[PDB]
Amino acid sequence: PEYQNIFTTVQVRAPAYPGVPLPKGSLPRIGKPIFSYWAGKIGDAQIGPIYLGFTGTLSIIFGFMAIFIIGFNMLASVDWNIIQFVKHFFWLGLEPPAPQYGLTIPPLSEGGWWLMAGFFLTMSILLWWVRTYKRAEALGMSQHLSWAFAAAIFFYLSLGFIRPVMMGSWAEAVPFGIFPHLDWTAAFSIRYGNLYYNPFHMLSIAFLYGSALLFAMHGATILAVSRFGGDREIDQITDRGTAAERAAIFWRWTMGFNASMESIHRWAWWCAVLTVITAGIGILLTGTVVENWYLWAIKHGVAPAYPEVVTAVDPYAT
Amino acid sequence: AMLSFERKYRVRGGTLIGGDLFDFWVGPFYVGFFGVAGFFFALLGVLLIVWGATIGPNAELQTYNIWQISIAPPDLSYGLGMAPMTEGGLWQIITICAIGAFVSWALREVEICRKLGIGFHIPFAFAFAIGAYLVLVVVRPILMGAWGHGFPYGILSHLDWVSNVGYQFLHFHYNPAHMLAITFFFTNCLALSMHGSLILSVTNPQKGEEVKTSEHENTFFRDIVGYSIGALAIHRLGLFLALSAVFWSAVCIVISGPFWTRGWPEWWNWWLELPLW
Amino acid sequence: MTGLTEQEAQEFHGIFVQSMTAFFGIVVIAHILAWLWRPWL
Amino acid sequence: QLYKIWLAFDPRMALIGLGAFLFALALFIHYMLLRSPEFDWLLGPDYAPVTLSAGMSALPAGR
Amino acid sequence: MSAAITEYMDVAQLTIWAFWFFFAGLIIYLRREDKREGYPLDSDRTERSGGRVKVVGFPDLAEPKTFVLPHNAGTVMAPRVEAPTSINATPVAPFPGAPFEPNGDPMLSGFGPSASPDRAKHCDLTFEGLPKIVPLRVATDFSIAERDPDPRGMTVVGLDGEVAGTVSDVWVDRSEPQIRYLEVKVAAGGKNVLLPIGFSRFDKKARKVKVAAIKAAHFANVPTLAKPDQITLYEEDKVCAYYAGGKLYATAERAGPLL
Amino acid sequence: CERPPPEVVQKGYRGVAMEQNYNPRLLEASIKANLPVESLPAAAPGGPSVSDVYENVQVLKDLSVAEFTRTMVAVTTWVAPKEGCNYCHVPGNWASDDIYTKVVSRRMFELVRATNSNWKDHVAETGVTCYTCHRGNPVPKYVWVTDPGPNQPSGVTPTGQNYASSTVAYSALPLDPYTPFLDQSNEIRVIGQTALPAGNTTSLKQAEWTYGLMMQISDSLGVNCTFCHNSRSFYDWKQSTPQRTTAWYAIRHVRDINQNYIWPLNDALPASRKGPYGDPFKVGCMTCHQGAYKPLYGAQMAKDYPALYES
Amino acid sequence: SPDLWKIWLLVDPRRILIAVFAFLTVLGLAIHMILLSTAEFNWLEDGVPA
Amino acid sequence: SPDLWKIWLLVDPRRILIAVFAFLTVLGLAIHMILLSTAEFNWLEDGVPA
Ligand code: BCL
Ligand code: BCL
Ligand SMILES: CC[C@H]1c2cc3[nH]c4c(c3C)C(=O)[C@H](C(=O)OC)c4c3nc(cc4[nH]c(cc(n2)[C@@H]1C)c(C(C)=O)c4C)[C@@H](C)[C@@H]3CCC(=O)OC/C=C(\C)CCC[C@H](C)CCC[C@H](C)CCCC(C)C
Ligand SMILES: CC[C@H]1c2cc3[nH]c4c(c3C)C(=O)[C@H](C(=O)OC)c4c3nc(cc4[nH]c(cc(n2)[C@@H]1C)c(C(C)=O)c4C)[C@@H](C)[C@@H]3CCC(=O)OC/C=C(\C)CCC[C@H](C)CCC[C@H](C)CCCC(C)C
Ligand SMILES: CC(C)=CCC/C(C)=C/CC/C(C)=C/CC/C(C)=C/CC/C(C)=C/CC/C(C)=C\CC/C(C)=C/CC/C(C)=C/CC1=C(C)C(=O)c2ccccc2C1=O
Ligand SMILES: COC(C)(C)C/C=C/C(C)=C/C=C/C(C)=C/C=C/C(C)=C/C=C\C=C(C)\C=C\C=C(C)\C=C\C=C(C)\C=C\CC(C)(C)OC
Ligand code: HEM
Ligand code: HEM
Ligand SMILES: CCCCCCCCCCCCO[C@@H]1O[C@H](CO)[C@@H](O[C@H]2O[C@H](CO)[C@@H](O)[C@H](O)[C@H]2O)[C@H](O)[C@H]1O
Ligand SMILES: [Ca+2]
Ligand SMILES: [Ca+2]
Ligand SMILES: [Fe+3]
Ligand SMILES: [Mg+2]
Repeated sequence: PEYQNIFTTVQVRAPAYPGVPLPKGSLPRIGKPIFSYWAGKIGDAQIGPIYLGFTGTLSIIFGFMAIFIIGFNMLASVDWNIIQFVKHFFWLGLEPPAPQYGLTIPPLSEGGWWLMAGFFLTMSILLWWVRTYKRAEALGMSQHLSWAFAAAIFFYLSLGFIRPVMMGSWAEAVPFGIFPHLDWTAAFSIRYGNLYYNPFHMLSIAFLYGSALLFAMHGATILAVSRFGGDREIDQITDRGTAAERAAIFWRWTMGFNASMESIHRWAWWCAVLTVITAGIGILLTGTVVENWYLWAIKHGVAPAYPEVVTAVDPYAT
Repeated sequence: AMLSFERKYRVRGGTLIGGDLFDFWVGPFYVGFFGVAGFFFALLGVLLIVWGATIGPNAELQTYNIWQISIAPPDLSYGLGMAPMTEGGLWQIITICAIGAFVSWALREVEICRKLGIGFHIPFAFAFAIGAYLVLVVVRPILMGAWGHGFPYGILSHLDWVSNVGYQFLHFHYNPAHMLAITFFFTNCLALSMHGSLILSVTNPQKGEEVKTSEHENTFFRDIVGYSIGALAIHRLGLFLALSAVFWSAVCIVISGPFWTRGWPEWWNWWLELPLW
Repeated sequence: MTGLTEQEAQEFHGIFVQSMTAFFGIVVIAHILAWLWRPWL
Repeated sequence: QLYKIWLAFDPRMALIGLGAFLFALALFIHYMLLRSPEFDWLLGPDYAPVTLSAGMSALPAGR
Repeated sequence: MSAAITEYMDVAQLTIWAFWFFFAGLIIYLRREDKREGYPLDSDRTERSGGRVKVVGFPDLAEPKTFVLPHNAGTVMAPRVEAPTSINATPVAPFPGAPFEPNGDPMLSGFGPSASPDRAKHCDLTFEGLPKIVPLRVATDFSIAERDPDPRGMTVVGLDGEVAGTVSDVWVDRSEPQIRYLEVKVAAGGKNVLLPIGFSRFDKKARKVKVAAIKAAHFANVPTLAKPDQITLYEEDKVCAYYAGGKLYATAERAGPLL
Repeated sequence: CERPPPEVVQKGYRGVAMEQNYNPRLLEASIKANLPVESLPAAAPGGPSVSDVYENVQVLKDLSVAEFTRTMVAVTTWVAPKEGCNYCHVPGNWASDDIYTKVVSRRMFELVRATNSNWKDHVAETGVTCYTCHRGNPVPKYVWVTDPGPNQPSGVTPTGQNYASSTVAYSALPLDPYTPFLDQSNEIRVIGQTALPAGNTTSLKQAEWTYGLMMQISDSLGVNCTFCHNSRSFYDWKQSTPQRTTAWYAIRHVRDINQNYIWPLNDALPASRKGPYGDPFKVGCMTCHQGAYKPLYGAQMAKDYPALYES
Repeated sequence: SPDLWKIWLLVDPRRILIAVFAFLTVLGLAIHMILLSTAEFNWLEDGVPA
Repeated sequence: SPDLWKIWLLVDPRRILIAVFAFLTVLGLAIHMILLSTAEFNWLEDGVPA
């Protein structure tokens, strides 16, 4: 077939690019850059260098402390048996404080470690946000990434901090574990009457689905016009080439309207950002202003009614 | 009406079927053979859905509420045969129209790709979404042995179907392909936000600055995560993540009931029963 | 084209049958003993 | 004079195309027999279904 | 405060309605951003009105934004007024929405898949101001990876299998190191022409570069470069568009239909 | 990895996906592992009465001697076929209560008679038999004790969860739902029954405990959640199935069995019939059901034995 | 050994110091946390002194 | 063997050192953790000395 531009057939090697010079007074980039042949098959071969500044160092230190605390408690939960740690690893977790503790600090194994892991992880994520902001600022770039990251952080904070504080219970928060936080996700929906009927959950899914739809659309579009240099989107934004024109014309002929080479990235940015924005809102509304989402849907005429082919006598109505 | 640069691209030919018979545009749309077929596949399917909403599950429950409209598949007792129109047959007809419309849309995209001389990545990518729909309404119902296993056509009713199918395996989060598909969905959304941010931040930089370069783009994510995939490869990755998410989602649902009937957490007992522990 | 001549194919397929028929022979006796052990039809 | 198929179809694609189709069709038909309990040979030659007595039902009540 | 706004209205219902108003504004904003290119539309509505009715749809166009180019390459306005460009084609029928048939040799018409806009007659530049797409003979620090074959010396083969030429040099992107063009020494004439990597399918075993877009004879008409060691953005579009025209024009059956 | 198609039982409206999926071969093996015992031939009518002949009969007083002997032969096959009558009797002395198995089995007769006579909201004319739990074993195979979970460091309070357990069908949910719900009577409902908050302070953690119990219930009956629920509204009885009503009574029936019949027998029972906490081997779901929607797939054995019903 | 000074010709002291200090810190945290997780050696909850 | 010094001509001396030091530390940590997991060999929870 024609070259689909999925894999780089013949790779080119040049001296490792140190990166665009940073403003005077900044720390140097660390790591001697290396080239990976298999990374260069699908993408760029160069690995490194990385900028590890003051903010990134604090984020790493805070982040390791949170991760070490979680993994230590997982190991303690299997009574230090490293073999049983591996067997049950997906099922292990650092679990939030018990319901009777409210918002108070409980003993270490009764939620105290979870609070420390939650705080340290939150600090590292917040410090990582400052790092993304600083890296864009140091390059003279706009702060689109840090805004989008802040939106994801808003959802993350809603899950583990803001909602538990609004409910006055750390027991509402997410366990630090693979299957445990899936159990939390299911139990959250079950507890509050079928999160499918949370309209912001509906919106979050529409944007999550749209993110995959848009990136599939945009990813396929750019690859389809990469024979014209469509991958070089800065060129196509400042100097519209035939790649941008054919990309826009394809979609206009397909669905009657189209974006531009720049505006497609605004559609992409907002679709992904709104996924976590509406996710955060839906979480914050649940249990605070809505107790049962299905019953809220019934009140607002959202839930469909089915013919009664099966029913149960209510034993509490005796 | 065309874009100000579009007229030089409105060329004759490149059709798969039809030649010059339907080779024309209606407003912005290219029609072609599969535009005619697809439009009247969609038009019939949409009208039948409206008709399905007009009679409802029954006259008492019939509603035009857009959230509550639901065209339901047949009862499982009808097997893989055809059901009466008011007992799931309308759903079967709409499903056929939907397949006709979706495939015609993909084939119309192929003809547009031929006209423009571009790669066929978009129709190929769209085939994955069509394949996922085909798995849900054709492949899985056939493997289970009844058309009633398909999801109902209703904005909220098909969520009740998803909910109940998930709880047919007592904890659907433990489905391994489901976990893989979600990971791809979540990573794709993260990659999309990153790619949207980087392009926007480079072409719309701080005030008083010129448009940045591809060197800035590589440097930015090298400065953050120590690696930059590249301007071309991020689109490979985005396509790969989105397509893998749908492929694994199709796998996760087609193994849920045809190739696995137990609760999904129990599937992990192969790992728990390894003699190492 | 697969980068070999007419002469090479004669001897490659000449004993390819030999490796095939020996592998089939082990397969057949394996099924015969399996049948003579417990029939499956 | 039936060679003409090989002047319009490459020997290599057809042979690989034929093999993939024939293997897929054979797998499909073998599966269909396994689908039918009458032709499910994996149950054994002397397969006897479990006898149900005293009001037993294999399946719960349906709809 | 409480969750119930009225007997029926509640906070969640208010929140979802608030999103719909924001989302409506966001869609209006995004559509306006979409319309910074290609608007007002080329329409018969404008043509019969003598230009008195500009076709923009809804929402209308945004005020022009400013792109300041690096290295004093200039300033472009995203919504810009563009002079009409004549098309080397004629309508195949007189009804609206009818397609056009290219005039003359379709591969040379500059219409349809072979059409391209006139980009700036300046080379794309690296961050240091050097031309970005250059041959390997001027980007001396660049090299082909050891595990991959060197394209130089490979036989270039057209869509029909006939030999079109040989690969003299490889043009690389000096910003993101990768191949973008293959300089082909045309067997017929000998004049070097560029071949985009997107139209080149490598056969590593046979040391052949297969170009399905165009025949071997079509290589003689590939647009040539002004300077031998660099390519402008305008020339890049001209070269890529020419090969793309072959996907529809090179062979008569490529026009379709299949059946 | 299983081979399609499964045997599907639709229980709800079309398109609601309230269905039970059964692997035909897995179902076949389960049925073969849950076959009933053929009833004994009916005893000869008339004859001497139990009260006239036997001294220490406190439960089966209303029986004829022929029916009483038939019952002892039946329970021997049902409970101790490999041990005979001497498992529950002092050798030579039929009326002696000097062995714990006789004290327990007398109480077990009351358990069965009460179940078959007063818990028909659950056992519904099918009833139970000593075979239903014991299946020819003196110790029923599927019993439960209060689970301490995995061993923990002495200074670590157990979470009771986040550990792969078959009790919750190999999820990480709270692995001991028997103790709060099938022995104690902790509230199972967690879902608020109003659209807007109205005082339901139930924690999300309590939902995980209910989820754990329902995982055990579904595994015990070999069914999924839609056997009793429309998952779009777990709370709603109107959208539930009749089996949810039966399961509601079964929970109370199990609580009565454990609190009023098994727990008072703890002192008679030896240490081997007790868990780490000291509680006796207790009855849950899967003690009778053993992975089937009805014990022995609805086989009707109790109706042939008049000794298994209250007078 | 009298020549145990020669390892530093093989490994960078900067790297070896960062790794050692990081490892010793985590090990110190882990042992302290094991003792806090042990009721017989948790010096904060043992109630001593009363 | 008298020529057992010949291994390091093929394997780099630095990379083997990093390998053994890390492997032994992990092995030592794992064995200690496994012993702590046992009631018989947990020296912190056995109550000896009283
Ligand atoms: C139900 C009753 C019987 C039974 C009834 C039948 C009947 C009836 C038939 C078979 C046939 C077959 N059965 Mg049976 N079979 C049963 C149980 C089995 C079991 C088992 C362990 O249970 C096995 C392993 C088989 C296996 C087989 C195969 C030997 C054979 C299918 C041929 C084939 O696939 O060619 C397709 C695959 C090919 C590769 C064909 C090759 C030809 C092409 C031109 C080669 C091209 C090569 C090229 C490189 C392409 C390669 C492929 C691609 C790269 C993918 N049966 C049961 C017990 N079985 C069929 C047969 O005899 O065929 C000869 C047949 O008619
Ligand atoms: C459980 C019983 C006791 C207890 C029993 C012990 C025992 C036993 C030990 C400790 C040790 C420590 N305990 Mg204690 N400890 C207890 C309770 C506490 C509490 C508390 C809040 O209750 C705290 C904060 C501590 C804290 C500490 C640390 C001071 C120390 C671990 C340091 C380390 O890991 O370095 C690792 C990190 C590094 C970076 C190592 C690097 C080495 C240094 C920092 C670098 C060299 C410095 C300088 C250059 C030297 C120059 C030399 C010449 C001058 C040139 N313990 C309880 C009450 N504790 C350990 C100790 O004393 O080690 C010093 C130790 O062996
Ligand atoms: C638009 C919404 C989507 C989104 C967006 C998003 N995420 C983001 C961003 C954005 C815009 C970032 O800018 C930020 C980023 O950096 O991306 C590359 C990020 C990010 N999203 C991430 C993850 C993530 N995002 C998710 C989701 C999403 N992100 C949404 C779908 C999820 C999911 C689905 O669960 C995950 C898991 C990270 C990769 C990154 C934020 C990184 C961060 O905060 O790091 C904190 C650091 C730690 C907790 C660990 C530090 C400790 C080390 C492990 C110690 C040991 C090793 C050590 C580093 C060795 C070297 C030491 C040196 C001293 C030598
Ligand atoms: C595979 C990766 C992702 C993807 C990719 C993708 N989608 C695509 C494409 C691609 C590459 C297109 O090229 C094509 C397109 O042109 O998009 C603008 C498309 C498209 N993806 C669309 C939607 C869509 N994609 C989805 C998903 C995804 N698309 C994946 C996540 C979803 C989800 C997750 O729900 C939706 C809703 C359309 C906007 C468009 C295809 C338009 C089309 O086929 O038009 C013809 C049909 C009609 C106009 C109407 C047909 C009506 C029927 C006859 C009756 C109704 C039947 C239906 C089953 C009713 C069900 C209703 C209930 C579920 C509420
Ligand atoms: C004779 C006669 C009258 C016949 C009838 C008329 C006929 C046959 C018409 C044929 C067409 C048909 C069948 C129409 C009927 C069905 C209708 C009305 C379809 C409308 C089209 C449609 C399905 C629209 C849905 C669009 C929706 C809701 C979502 C799509 C996803 C989405 C949010 C896209 C917005 C972002 C955009 C525009 C992406 C496209 C896009 C991408 C992805 C780029 O990467 C890119 C790169 C560089 C430049 C431009 C672009 C670009 O435009
Ligand atoms: C190298 O590392 C070693 C080997 C040493 C240890 C590694 C161990 C491992 C392998 C650990 C693995 C951990 C895993 C797999 C964790 C998985 C975690 C998951 C999936 C988490 C998912 C979601 C969790 C969320 C959303 C939690 C959010 C919590 C928040 C936001 C809590 C914030 C809490 C705060 C701010 C506390 C506030 C209270 C203040 C006052 C501090 O309290 C005193
Ligand atoms: C009338 C019929 C029954 C008889 C004769 C009977 C007899 C006994 C005996 C003798 C024991 C003690 C066995 C031992 O400890 O070695 C026992 C224990 C037990 N039985 Fe039954 N039983 C009967 C019915 C049931 C039923 C219907 C159930 C289930 C609801 C049940 C559940 C148990 C349990 C849980 C124990 C404790 C485990 C044990 O100690 O063995 N039994 N039974
Ligand atoms: C794994 C699938 C299941 C899930 C997720 C599930 C979920 C739940 C939930 C959340 C509740 C609490 C309802 C409320 O808060 O008002 C509940 C109660 C109940 N479930 Fe289930 N359930 C499952 C399986 C079953 C099955 C198979 C049955 C029938 C055998 C059953 C019978 C009941 C009954 C009777 C109640 C009410 C108990 C009471 O009020 O005391 N459930 N279930
Ligand atoms: C539906 C999506 C697109 C797929 C296209 C194919 C659709 C279905 C193929 C048509 C098959 C029709 O096959 C026909 O089905 C009906 C309905 O089950 C069968 O009818 C049979 O079962 C139904 C219910 O199961 C009974 O009410 C009826 O008494 C019995 O005869 C016919 O015996 C069979 O001849
Ligand atoms: Ca103390
Ligand atoms: Ca000790
Ligand atoms: Fe892009
Ligand atoms: Mg938990």
